[PDB]
Amino acid sequence: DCNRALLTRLHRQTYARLYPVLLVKQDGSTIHIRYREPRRMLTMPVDLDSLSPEERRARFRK
Amino acid sequence: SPWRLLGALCLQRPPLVTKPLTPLQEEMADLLQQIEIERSLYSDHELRALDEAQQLAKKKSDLYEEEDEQNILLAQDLEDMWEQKFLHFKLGARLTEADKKDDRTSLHRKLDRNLILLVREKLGDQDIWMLPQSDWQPGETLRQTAERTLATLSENNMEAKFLGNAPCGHYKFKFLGAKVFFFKALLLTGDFSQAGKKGHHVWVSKEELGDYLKPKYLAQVRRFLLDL
Amino acid sequence: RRAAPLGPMPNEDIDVSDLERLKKYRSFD
Amino acid sequence: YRSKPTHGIGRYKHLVKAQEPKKKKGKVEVRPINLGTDYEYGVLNIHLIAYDMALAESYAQYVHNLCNHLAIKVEESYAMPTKTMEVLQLQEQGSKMFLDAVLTTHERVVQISGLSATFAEIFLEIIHSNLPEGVKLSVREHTEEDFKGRFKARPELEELLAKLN
Amino acid sequence: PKKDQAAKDRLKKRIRRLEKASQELIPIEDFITPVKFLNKERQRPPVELPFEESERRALLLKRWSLYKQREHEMERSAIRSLLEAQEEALQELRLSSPELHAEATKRDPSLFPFERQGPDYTPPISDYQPPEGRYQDITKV
Repeated sequence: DCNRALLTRLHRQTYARLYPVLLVKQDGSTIHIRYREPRRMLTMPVDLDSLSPEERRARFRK
Repeated sequence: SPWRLLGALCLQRPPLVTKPLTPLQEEMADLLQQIEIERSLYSDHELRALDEAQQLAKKKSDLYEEEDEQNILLAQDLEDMWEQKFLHFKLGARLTEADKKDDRTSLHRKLDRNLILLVREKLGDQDIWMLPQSDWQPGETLRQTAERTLATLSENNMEAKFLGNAPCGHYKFKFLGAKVFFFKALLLTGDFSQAGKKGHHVWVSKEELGDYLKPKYLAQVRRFLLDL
Repeated sequence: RRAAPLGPMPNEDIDVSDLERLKKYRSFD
Repeated sequence: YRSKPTHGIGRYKHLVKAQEPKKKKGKVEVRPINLGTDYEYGVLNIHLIAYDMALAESYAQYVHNLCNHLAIKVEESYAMPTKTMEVLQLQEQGSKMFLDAVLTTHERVVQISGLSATFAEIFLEIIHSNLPEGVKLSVREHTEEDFKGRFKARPELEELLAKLN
Repeated sequence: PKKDQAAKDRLKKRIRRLEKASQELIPIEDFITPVKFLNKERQRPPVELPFEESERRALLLKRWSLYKQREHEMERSAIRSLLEAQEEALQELRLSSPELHAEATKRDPSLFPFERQGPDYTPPISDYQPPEGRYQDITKV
């Protein structure tokens, strides 16, 4: 039943062309987003979730 | 007339992946995409691509530097690099059950549908594939009893979100009578420890649920269970 | 001076209280 | 005529109670009527947050139509201001940050008036079963913070309060 | 001190004057068309939908209308079954014990901050590591 309100378009008159880009968050899961600049994939980064000690540990690991 | 009272819990796991589309829905989605593209005015990428395509054709007869850095940075090489990155990146496997086909007890069994938990118990006089029930003294609430049951019997750290305080289903059987009140709960995050235990706990969908549950009392759970 | 109506009134059936829960017609037709 | 039996046949102002000729004043005063058994609590905000404007509008329309079908008094159906986040990704070899893209998340809020426990459970079940992909669902009580979220800040008022303190 | 008290009084008067003003909402950028879209309209060519495509679109629209009607009907049947099960359970509770019925007919305080997210297109990948990147807001005030 998750596909109930999925098949819709922009009901406005003036709008730019949108493309079904694939956005992947910091979890390993992907979603479809209507977005301009038709890049095939977008990635959500993160540099603020953890504190200073974990940030320094990640910097050392990188 | 003596009366026995029991609660019971129906735990639903949210579907992780979206269900596949019916071919009619695919045709409708294609039509919607086509009409949206038709009614759209223009995108910046397409406008720049057509402008560069016309500018190259004009420059092939009039050799003059109109744009130096931005020649292939719009589509062309940039689009090819986008496609290359998309192909190089690999997504997760949505079919985590077809490869296994063995474990019906895994929490990661089905991702498109919702699953419920069934526990096997063999009593002295009954051998019942029973939904997780409870027992409570009249000084306790049904919802608190369900919370205690999910905290104790499940033997794991699990976060269950209760929808409403009101009961979801009621079923009676008289030998002296007894009543069982089924409450629906939603799984948020469960860390099931000791997955190799002898306690037969199975995550099961609607069809296999109808296949498993024999008695008439548990055969009417689908009356209030969402078919999806 | 008031006199009793000689039969049922036209709009005496619908309840005055709780108009929001009573359905309306939004069409002049 | 007053003495005629047909008096008050044209009485119509009791059939309609919409006689508020005020500019824009809102009530915002429905306290949760919690009487133990008929737990008819106050107005509830259903927030749908999504990056896809079309999907957010579609699900807002679906939930509004469902509320209308289920005889639910829908107080409002509005949109909160969009939030445009900018992605700054660290370039290869480090010590750099380049613009990747912009994501405009949109929030559609449906304000419903009254509901009961059992019907609320059923409605939440239906909503979470029919939830689309990549849409965040929130169900909250209508508070002053939620009411002021749509409104803009008051820099002059804040400065005056700071001067007072 | 007289000057200070007068200044405080005038500050209070300014507070009253600013509170007597309006509380207009923030304009929404979705509902207003940016000026950048006025130049791309004249360059859009027509599509010239053909007869066969028009006919297949009409057929698809009719099929979609029928499918939507049937889906609404089955969803309404399902919610009717759920509601009848709920009311049967509530009536059984009322027949059995009134105290539990009264305790269950109220709403828990834990449902006030109800948060929920929908499904995704791809299941999460274990041990996935986003490389790096910082977030910022460019929203206009």
